[PDB]
Amino acid sequence: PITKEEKQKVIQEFARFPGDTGSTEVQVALLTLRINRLSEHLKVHKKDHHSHRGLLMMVGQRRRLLRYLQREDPERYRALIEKLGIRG
Amino acid sequence: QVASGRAYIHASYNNTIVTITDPDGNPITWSSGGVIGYKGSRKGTPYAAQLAALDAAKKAMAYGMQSVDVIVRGTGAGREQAIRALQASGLQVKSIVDDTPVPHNGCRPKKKFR
Amino acid sequence: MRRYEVNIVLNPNLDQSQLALEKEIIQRALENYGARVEKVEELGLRRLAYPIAKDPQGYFLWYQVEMPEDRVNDLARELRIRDNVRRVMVVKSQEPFLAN
Amino acid sequence: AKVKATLGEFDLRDYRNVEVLKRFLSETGKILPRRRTGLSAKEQRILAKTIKRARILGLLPFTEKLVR
Amino acid sequence: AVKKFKPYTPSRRFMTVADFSEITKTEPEKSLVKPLKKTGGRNNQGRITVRFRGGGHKRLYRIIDFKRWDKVGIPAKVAAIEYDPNRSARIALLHYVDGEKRYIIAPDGLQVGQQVVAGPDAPIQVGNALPLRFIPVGTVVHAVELEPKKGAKLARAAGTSAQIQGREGDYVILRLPSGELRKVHGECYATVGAVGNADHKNIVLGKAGRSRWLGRRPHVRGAAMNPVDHPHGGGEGRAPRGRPPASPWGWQTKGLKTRKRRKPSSRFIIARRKK
RNA sequence: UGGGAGAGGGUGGUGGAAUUCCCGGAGUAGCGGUGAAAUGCGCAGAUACCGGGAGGAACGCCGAUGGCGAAGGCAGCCACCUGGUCCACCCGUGACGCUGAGGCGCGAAAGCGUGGGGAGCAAACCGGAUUAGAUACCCGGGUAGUCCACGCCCUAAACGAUGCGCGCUAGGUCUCUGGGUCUCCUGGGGGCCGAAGCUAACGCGUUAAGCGCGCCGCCUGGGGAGUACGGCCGCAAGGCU
Ligand SMILES: [Mg+2]
Ligand SMILES: [Mg+2]
Ligand SMILES: [Mg+2]
Ligand SMILES: [Mg+2]
Ligand SMILES: [Mg+2]
Ligand SMILES: [Mg+2]
Ligand SMILES: [Mg+2]
Ligand SMILES: [Mg+2]
Ligand SMILES: [Mg+2]
Ligand SMILES: [Mg+2]
Ligand SMILES: [Mg+2]
Ligand SMILES: [Mg+2]
Ligand SMILES: [Mg+2]
Ligand SMILES: [Mg+2]
Ligand SMILES: [Mg+2]
Ligand SMILES: [Mg+2]
Ligand SMILES: [Mg+2]
Ligand SMILES: [Mg+2]
Ligand SMILES: [Mg+2]
Ligand SMILES: [Mg+2]
Ligand SMILES: [Mg+2]
Ligand SMILES: [Mg+2]
Ligand SMILES: [Mg+2]
Ligand SMILES: [Mg+2]
Ligand SMILES: [Mg+2]
Ligand SMILES: [Mg+2]
Ligand SMILES: [Mg+2]
Ligand SMILES: [Mg+2]
Ligand SMILES: [Mg+2]
Ligand SMILES: [Mg+2]
Ligand SMILES: [Mg+2]
Ligand SMILES: [Mg+2]
Ligand SMILES: [Mg+2]
Ligand SMILES: [Mg+2]
Ligand SMILES: [Mg+2]
Ligand SMILES: [Mg+2]
Ligand SMILES: [Mg+2]
Ligand SMILES: [Mg+2]
Ligand SMILES: [Mg+2]
Ligand SMILES: [Mg+2]
Ligand SMILES: [Mg+2]
Ligand SMILES: [Mg+2]
Ligand SMILES: [Mg+2]
Ligand SMILES: [Mg+2]
Ligand SMILES: [Mg+2]
Ligand SMILES: [Mg+2]
Ligand SMILES: [Mg+2]
Ligand SMILES: [Mg+2]
Ligand SMILES: [Mg+2]
Ligand SMILES: [Mg+2]
Ligand SMILES: [Mg+2]
Ligand SMILES: [Mg+2]
Ligand SMILES: [Mg+2]
Ligand SMILES: [Mg+2]
Ligand SMILES: [Mg+2]
Ligand SMILES: [Mg+2]
Ligand SMILES: [Mg+2]
Ligand SMILES: [Mg+2]
Ligand SMILES: [Mg+2]
Ligand SMILES: [Mg+2]
Ligand SMILES: [Mg+2]
Ligand SMILES: [Mg+2]
Ligand SMILES: [Mg+2]
Ligand SMILES: [Mg+2]
Ligand SMILES: [Mg+2]
Ligand SMILES: [Mg+2]
Ligand SMILES: [Mg+2]
Ligand SMILES: [Mg+2]
Ligand SMILES: [Mg+2]
Ligand SMILES: [Mg+2]
Ligand SMILES: [Mg+2]
Ligand SMILES: [Mg+2]
Ligand SMILES: [Mg+2]
Ligand SMILES: [Mg+2]
Ligand SMILES: [Mg+2]
Ligand SMILES: [Mg+2]
Repeated sequence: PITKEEKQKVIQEFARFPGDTGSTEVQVALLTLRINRLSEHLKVHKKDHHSHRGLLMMVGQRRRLLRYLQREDPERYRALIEKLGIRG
Repeated sequence: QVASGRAYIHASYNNTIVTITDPDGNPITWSSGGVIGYKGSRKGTPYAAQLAALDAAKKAMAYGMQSVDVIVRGTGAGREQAIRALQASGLQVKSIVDDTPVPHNGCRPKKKFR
Repeated sequence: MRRYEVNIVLNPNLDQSQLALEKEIIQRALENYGARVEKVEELGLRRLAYPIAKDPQGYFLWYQVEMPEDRVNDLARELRIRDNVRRVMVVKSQEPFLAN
Repeated sequence: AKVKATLGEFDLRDYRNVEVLKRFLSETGKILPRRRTGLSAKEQRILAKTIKRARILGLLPFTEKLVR
Repeated sequence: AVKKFKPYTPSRRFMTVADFSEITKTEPEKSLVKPLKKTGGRNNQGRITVRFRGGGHKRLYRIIDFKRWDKVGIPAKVAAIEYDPNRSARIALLHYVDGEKRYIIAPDGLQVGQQVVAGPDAPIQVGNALPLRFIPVGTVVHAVELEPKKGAKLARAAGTSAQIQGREGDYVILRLPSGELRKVHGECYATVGAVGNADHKNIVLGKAGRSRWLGRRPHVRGAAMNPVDHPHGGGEGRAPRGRPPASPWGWQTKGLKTRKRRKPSSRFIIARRKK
């Protein structure tokens, strides 16, 4: 799966500031990691629909968030997603 | 001719079989309900196993049999009484064991077991 | 990686040379599939509750190791290959659970 | 005559502890419940799986003949 | 997989082709090809002995290694996968380390560039050759010699594979693609895995000429002939078969066993084909 | 951050018991089946026994008033991939939230297409019996189908006949899994009886059917009828409205 380490590197590389956690930008990047690894996961096990549910709720979250960020800090809405290539 | 051997009791709702085997397991003689002259549910009776088990033993010892280990399979109302006369027959009945078969949820049974 | 308990059961009849030779295969195959040993516990022949390979006995090994999680399966598939290898059970090593 | 008392410390996961594990299988090789083993929920469950694994390695039986 | 077309002509609405995707090199190995002498069914007398052939596309025969014990212990690399219009399977382009090249048919699962080898001490892995006394019982195999050194004879078409059932004396037991159980010999090589192109049978020619490109002409019905021609022939208007359905040579064609009775191969055959 | 339990879902390996058939040894006058019988199988050697082999399917005890899942549903063992969820610490973002016509995805069984597979069982079917009759209930056979892969099909007593989220309103006993200080206290689920209250009654009652707020779906006598017409979906049977 994802490694605590791999999780940290992201965390740090998106934290608003040193001891940053649980912030929009990071809160999206984690999901983005889980998502991108479910999709890359599901591209084989095409039958495991069960898992495919949370994958939606995941993106549901991230889509819920992003729009919040969209609502509040625009410039920050782009830059981010652009750093993750997320808009389809 | 053999002195020690075996005895299997196939006990079923509809009948009861008594077959006696050599130590290796090769049958030497056998008997069940109808052999004593019964036809039908009357076969599914203990007293049948008696004559059945008895008539099988009687014929068995005639070949020299004197000892046999016992083996019972099934859930028949003629089962135990069969185990009886065998002991009260003329054989040493060296042991009793229930090797009744039972799956572990394998093949489906007929409609009348559900 | 991950640490498991390689549980292997081998033909009880083989001679010593017939014996460890399979192990060498195991040892190598182990090594080849990125296996790093730790403990070990070769318990010799032993009584079984029921005949494997229609053979009542069975000579067991036992390896705690730590290999790449993404390479365990191809192993046992490599170990079960031996006509003398007869049981092969890998188990994710786990903290003991005690009673009383 | 519950069994858990009959023993002290012992690994529910020592799936090779035949002499111990084989203690919970009635003389017909079956697994024994909880009104008979004194084990609890989480406990009980952690057993069988332990037993089973061995019952696959060739240690414990899947079943046994019965003697009277 | 298999490729379908759209109903953009009446014959495509159904036709299907292979996808080849397992194809790597589109040109045979000159030194391994040679002329295939077409026949039209006819023989060394000009008389047709195999009704309804002729006119198929021209082909160039790929010499094949049905021995592979020809080079024991000389590993090689699967250089390329090619297509042989002379059989349903796919051929593998083997570059041995000697330098010599030669063709085999592609077991299912090969990959360009992977290595293979033949010999008793050879690894059991999709693409290697061994005798039969040395292959694991239960492994699916193919390219099986029917007898020692007489060349591969069994499991040579698409998806074809024979599985090893048990061993007896100097022989071993295989399950042929025809469900039959036969004693083969242990010293007869095989090749682990199954043959490739298993998607073959799912193919729909779609139109009539596509059976001509394959050199197989039209096949007429005895019902459409006349009594001078076929047993079923003649009769005003249409008509049933008026007799045990027979071949144009007289004999029956609905369940008449013709495998020679006193044939020795019997002693080594166990279970006649199934279904 | 740190943990925990679990038939949650998916792929690949795999373990033993039993049924069916094949082969071998031994053995004799019946086996099987029923409320009783008969068809049927058996001197061409069956039934019951021993031994070996092949194949498919479902996983005995554990197991349970249990567990997980949004639902249908999920149960031998192993590993890998992955989801949801709970508890603690009270670390970060600082209302970012609930609902959700449309849309989309999932969806037990049967059924459909293609290619496998096929032991047991088993619609139609044949046979034997019960009957006034027995196109049935019981018995002997037996084809699809039940199994795998990829596609559809999208319905049901798909039930808690109870939409989802939040807040407020005595408790008692049992059980699952957590945390503590371990007598006991606290979180989250699963049942039971019951405070007040509701309810046409039977009943529910911190898992409300109680007092409330928000949002969706829905009802408007019975039958005709979930039928006709049109439209959409579908290979078809048929589905939705
Ligand atoms: Mg989530
Ligand atoms: Mg967005
Ligand atoms: Mg009877
Ligand atoms: Mg092996
Ligand atoms: Mg341990
Ligand atoms: Mg096209
Ligand atoms: Mg197309
Ligand atoms: Mg056209
Ligand atoms: Mg057309
Ligand atoms: Mg087409
Ligand atoms: Mg193509
Ligand atoms: Mg190709
Ligand atoms: Mg392809
Ligand atoms: Mg050319
Ligand atoms: Mg030339
Ligand atoms: Mg030629
Ligand atoms: Mg020629
Ligand atoms: Mg000539
Ligand atoms: Mg001439
Ligand atoms: Mg001439
Ligand atoms: Mg000619
Ligand atoms: Mg001809
Ligand atoms: Mg011709
Ligand atoms: Mg041609
Ligand atoms: Mg082709
Ligand atoms: Mg075709
Ligand atoms: Mg033709
Ligand atoms: Mg014709
Ligand atoms: Mg004519
Ligand atoms: Mg003429
Ligand atoms: Mg004629
Ligand atoms: Mg005619
Ligand atoms: Mg006419
Ligand atoms: Mg006529
Ligand atoms: Mg006629
Ligand atoms: Mg021959
Ligand atoms: Mg059949
Ligand atoms: Mg026989
Ligand atoms: Mg047998
Ligand atoms: Mg139960
Ligand atoms: Mg329940
Ligand atoms: Mg704070
Ligand atoms: Mg602040
Ligand atoms: Mg919602
Ligand atoms: Mg469905
Ligand atoms: Mg289904
Ligand atoms: Mg069809
Ligand atoms: Mg059709
Ligand atoms: Mg079919
Ligand atoms: Mg059938
Ligand atoms: Mg029936
Ligand atoms: Mg009538
Ligand atoms: Mg009648
Ligand atoms: Mg009838
Ligand atoms: Mg039947
Ligand atoms: Mg069909
Ligand atoms: Mg039909
Ligand atoms: Mg079906
Ligand atoms: Mg089907
Ligand atoms: Mg719907
Ligand atoms: Mg219910
Ligand atoms: Mg509920
Ligand atoms: Mg309803
Ligand atoms: Mg309401
Ligand atoms: Mg606790
Ligand atoms: Mg509670
Ligand atoms: Mg109550
Ligand atoms: Mg009251
Ligand atoms: Mg009210
Ligand atoms: Mg609740
Ligand atoms: Mg709603
Ligand atoms: Mg009206
Ligand atoms: Mg109305
Ligand atoms: Mg309807
Ligand atoms: Mg209409
Ligand atoms: Mg309708």
